[PDB]
Amino acid sequence: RGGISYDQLAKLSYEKTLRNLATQTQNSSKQDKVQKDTKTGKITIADDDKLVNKLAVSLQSESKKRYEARKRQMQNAKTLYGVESFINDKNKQFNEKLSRES
Amino acid sequence: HHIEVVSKQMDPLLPRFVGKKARKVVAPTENDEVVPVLHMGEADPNEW
Amino acid sequence: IVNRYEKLLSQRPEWHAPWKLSRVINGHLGWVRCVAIDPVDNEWFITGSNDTTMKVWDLATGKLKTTLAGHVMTVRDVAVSDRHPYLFSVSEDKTVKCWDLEKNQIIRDYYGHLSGVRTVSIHPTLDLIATAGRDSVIKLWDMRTRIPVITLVGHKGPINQVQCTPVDPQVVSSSTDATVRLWDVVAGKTMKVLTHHKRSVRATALHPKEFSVASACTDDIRSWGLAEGSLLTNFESEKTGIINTLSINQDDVLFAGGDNGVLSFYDYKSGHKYQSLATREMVGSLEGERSVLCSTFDKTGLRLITGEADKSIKIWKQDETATKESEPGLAWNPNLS
Repeated sequence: RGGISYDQLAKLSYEKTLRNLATQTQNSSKQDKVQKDTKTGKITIADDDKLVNKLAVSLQSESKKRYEARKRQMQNAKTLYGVESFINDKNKQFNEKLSRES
Repeated sequence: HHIEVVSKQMDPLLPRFVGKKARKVVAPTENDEVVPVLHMGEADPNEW
Repeated sequence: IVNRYEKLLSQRPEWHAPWKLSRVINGHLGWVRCVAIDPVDNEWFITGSNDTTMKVWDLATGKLKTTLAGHVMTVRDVAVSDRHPYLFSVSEDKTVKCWDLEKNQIIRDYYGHLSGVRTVSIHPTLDLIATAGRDSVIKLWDMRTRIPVITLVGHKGPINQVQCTPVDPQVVSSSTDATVRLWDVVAGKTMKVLTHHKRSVRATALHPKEFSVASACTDDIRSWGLAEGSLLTNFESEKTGIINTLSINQDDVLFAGGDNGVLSFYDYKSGHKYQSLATREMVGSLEGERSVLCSTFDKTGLRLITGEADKSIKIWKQDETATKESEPGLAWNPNLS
């Protein structure tokens, strides 16, 4: 209906991040190698310090957002359902799982 | 300098293997290479 | 990749004959876990049980010769020796017990498994035992002095099925980490790893001739060349899950027992499935109890012996009419993978 296998989901996420990235590129347009040693086969690839910092910031930011949204579902989740008796939080959470099982 | 190796007879009363003492060890796993693990639901969960 | 698909349409493999049900033998109180056959005279069975016993059945008439007690818990595996008149049985009680066929009394107990030992296989020429089980290690036992000579560190989970071979790799092993290792025992480390299985490999069988092995999984029964360790072939299987056991006739027929009760017969060369059967459960049994726990062929290979979870042993005979009139099975149509 319904669930999605772990592949299709992976693809969808890939596309989503592609769009986000392309938006960084457009907004950046609006505001405006391979060396392998002979001694060892160790490969080295020249890097732009920019876009690496931007990458780290992107990952951290998205992690923050996910953590926060899940946290809001934490908050509402416990405050919404007051019907049945409960001894502790963990009980109420379990019985909401029983609401998911219906 | 070559060498010559010769065993020494232990005093039968004294412990032979003076250093053997039961002790426990955690071994490392030295991983040289990776073995690729190469294999060839949606509505299913509603069943399962 | 189509070139391969043409090369599947040239061969038109290997006709064989169907199988049918000769005989039903009740008489176990519990399930039948394991079956092995006298390697010399073909005159009898040794069948484990879930009742701890072992009941030695006569192959000719099916009568019950003797009872071998002495395990406290269920008997997962039984193996009979060629050059020796010995019978090595092994159970969930953490013990590998020898049996002297002559006088029918336990001779030796081998010690030092951490937990239940689910496979014994008797190395052909060395007077060794190979045992394995939930230990997640393979123990090479010296038959004479009861010394666990070699221990093979190895699979990351329990070890279901173990076999022995005279040349290199002398031990093949199959585990619930979904791998199959080909062992080099003298140095004591893996010679080759075969990962192509996607789930627990619950059964193997050695082809009596070509020096290869047939490995099993839930839905896909593969084959493997030993020595180099290549894949050889595949076997066409829709969901048969689960495959409890395999057996290889000397005619290159590859049996597959199901947990759905279906008996999936194959040709070994091709991968083609020429027959699938369905056993009748039993008088008072449950449709869940219909499955095939173990199986074997005699020395000849013209009969099949399958212990079933319904507390019965069944003997499947190969039809003598057959030929080309109507044998033909599914007739070699293969879908793209």
